[PDB]
Amino acid sequence: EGLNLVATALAVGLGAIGPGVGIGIIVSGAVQAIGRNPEIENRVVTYMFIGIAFTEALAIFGLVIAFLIGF
Amino acid sequence: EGLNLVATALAVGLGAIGPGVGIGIIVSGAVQAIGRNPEIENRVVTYMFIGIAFTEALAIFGLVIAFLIGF
Amino acid sequence: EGLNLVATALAVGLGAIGPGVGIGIIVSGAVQAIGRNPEIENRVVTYMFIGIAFTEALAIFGLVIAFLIGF
Amino acid sequence: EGLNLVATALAVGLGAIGPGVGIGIIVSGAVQAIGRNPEIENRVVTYMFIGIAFTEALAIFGLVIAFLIGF
Amino acid sequence: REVMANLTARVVGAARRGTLLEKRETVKSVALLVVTPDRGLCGSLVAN
Amino acid sequence: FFLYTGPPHVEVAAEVIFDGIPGFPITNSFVVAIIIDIFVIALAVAATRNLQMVPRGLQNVMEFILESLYNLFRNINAKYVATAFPLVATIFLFVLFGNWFGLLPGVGSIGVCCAAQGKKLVPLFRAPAADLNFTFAIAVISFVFIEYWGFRALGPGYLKKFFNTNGIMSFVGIIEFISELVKPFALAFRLFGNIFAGEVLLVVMAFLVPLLLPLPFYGFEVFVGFIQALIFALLTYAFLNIAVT
Amino acid sequence: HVEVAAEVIFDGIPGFPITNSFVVAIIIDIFVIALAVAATRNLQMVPRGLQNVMEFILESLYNLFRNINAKYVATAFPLVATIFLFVLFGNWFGLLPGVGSIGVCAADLNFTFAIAVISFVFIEYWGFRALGPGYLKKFFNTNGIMSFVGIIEFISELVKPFALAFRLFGNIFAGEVLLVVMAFLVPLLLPLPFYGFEVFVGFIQALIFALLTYAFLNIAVT
Repeated sequence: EGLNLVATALAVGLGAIGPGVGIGIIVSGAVQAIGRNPEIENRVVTYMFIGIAFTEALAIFGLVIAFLIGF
Repeated sequence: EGLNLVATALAVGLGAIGPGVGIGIIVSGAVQAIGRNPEIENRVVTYMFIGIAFTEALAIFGLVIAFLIGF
Repeated sequence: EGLNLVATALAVGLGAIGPGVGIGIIVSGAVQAIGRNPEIENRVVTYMFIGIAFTEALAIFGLVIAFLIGF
Repeated sequence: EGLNLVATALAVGLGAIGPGVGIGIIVSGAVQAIGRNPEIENRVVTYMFIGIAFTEALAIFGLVIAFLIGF
Repeated sequence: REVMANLTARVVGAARRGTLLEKRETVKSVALLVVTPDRGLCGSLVAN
Repeated sequence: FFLYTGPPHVEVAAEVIFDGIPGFPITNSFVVAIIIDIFVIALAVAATRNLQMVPRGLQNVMEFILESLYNLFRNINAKYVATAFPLVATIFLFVLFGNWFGLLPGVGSIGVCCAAQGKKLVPLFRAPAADLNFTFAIAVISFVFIEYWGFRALGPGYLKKFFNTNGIMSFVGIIEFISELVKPFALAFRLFGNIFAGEVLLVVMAFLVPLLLPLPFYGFEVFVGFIQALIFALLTYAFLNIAVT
Repeated sequence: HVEVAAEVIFDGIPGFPITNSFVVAIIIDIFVIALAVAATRNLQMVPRGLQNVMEFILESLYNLFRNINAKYVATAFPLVATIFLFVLFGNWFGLLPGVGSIGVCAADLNFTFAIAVISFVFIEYWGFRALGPGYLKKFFNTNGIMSFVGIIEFISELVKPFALAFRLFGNIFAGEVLLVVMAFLVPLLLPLPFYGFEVFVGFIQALIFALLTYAFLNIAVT
């Protein structure tokens, strides 16, 4: 029946809110960090994308698994 | 039947929910602190690596649980 | 109909959710403190590691209970 | 059927989440107070210890009832 | 002056007592401020 | 290390009954409560001793504990620091005694007749903290004492704290009175859940691998019991002060 | 008794004989034209009310857009002005203005989709016109390792106008449903100023749509 669709719904829904707000926390932290001191902006640039990449690596685990459920 | 499919979906989603906000706070604190002052960049980077390792540990635990339930 | 599958999935996910959100705030606070002053150094490292091990214990419970159902 | 197993999974996971997140804020406040007025090191040690002791008091309540469902 | 009194009372941690609050050990170099009249005829003040 | 054997089984219950019911209905909790009271009386008698200002001698420990409790109560408030001090000291070292004796050898197996039959082998320990009746009685007594103290200090204040808190429009009363009423039941349930949970843990967790699993569990349980006794003792004074305030 | 219904229609297909959305749009246009006629012919050097609407709406919006994006607010002034003086007026006409979908023998999905299509055409025309290849910038370029989601960002921008249309249709339709529910049970709005809350929500939604259009234009600028 539609339990596979329930599985896709859970996969896309759960595991997305976590990284979804984690990204926001990352960028907000970087933003006030550079606002207080813009001379460290290069290091902030290096740290931002790697943190975003890791949280998005969790999100893509959430997404590609749902695609596997879809087959 | 379909119970395993939704089980895998729940496992991946609820294993991704935590580490997401985890790494988010990790990077926000790290970028804020390194924005406070340089010369501790190596130490904050080491603590950053410890944090990402500890979060991705639980991430891969959930991922491999879902992977094993896949078979 | 495969209730043990969803049971194991739920156990793993809802056991692994906690430590990420914990460790995030945990090391964020310590790294902000050390950025303020590097004197505490190892003293704060020691304060941090045991606190993280405390949530690692709950992660162990989450994994082990699922393992019992899994075998 | 495995509905009791699902009950054990729900109990252990949803009782691990609370203490798991809580102790993070506990020791984060502790290390923050270390970074600001570490004169209270003894006091913060005692107070964080009792606070966690409450947290895994809740956790062990969850774990023991989860075992009872499994019993 | 009482602002300094209160601030010194609050700040007790040696690590956080940086800047002009570091009672550094193993004294090596010391600076001194001497203030003198611009012109003479001041009496014995400059001699003192 | 290995725990090859010893994991016979696990069994728990809400409470345990005792003998002596013919002359007067006695439960195992009453036996435990009597033992705790006797131990407290013996400690007080030994603590009193010659009482000629003798330093140390194991009486200075009790004196220091009482002084610390008095200092805590004084810091909490001073209107009834003297009169109510014995009331709080009654809970102090009595709830502590109830928390103690749970880690005694065979605390959960004391008075069992015997796994062969178990016909009438009711465990006659039934830790006084691990009994709903004792906690309910203690909480009712504390609530009655707080209400009486509030009525005596400010009889109009106790009523005006709710009825006349805000006469116009809504008022803090009713909700405040309901919260205070739940506070006695909450305190009773707190003691009911505590100690009982520790015993359930010491049974179930130690039932599997009873080697260094029950050790940290019992340490945490003892710390939790002491914390709960102190919390109840301080909360009685806090409720009394809130009523006075 | 609840009797609410969906007024979904096809803009591409010919107008229906009833044409509730078209009728509401015509009424709103007639009211706006009446106000413009009243403020234009009877216009003085320092008019009160007639010129007050202009000064406090058109000039205020122009100043806000210039503050947000100067020298681009001028270029897309017509788009933001068209977003303004409309939608909000249609909702005010549709806020139970003596009819309330009763006595019949923005909420339209097609209209919202067409408005978002106009917004996206504004993007494709003006945004990145100063660059030409701006739409390709930070999207699978040599630095695509850090800009892999850049094309995903463009898709979100493509989905941003669709969400704007959804927000135009949504809330506006909600207000209608809430008014219908209040009529079915607890009429005359509600204990709270339901009608006033709905009117304020519609005005805020129109202002937010205009600001979202201006912000999307600015984002396309850089």
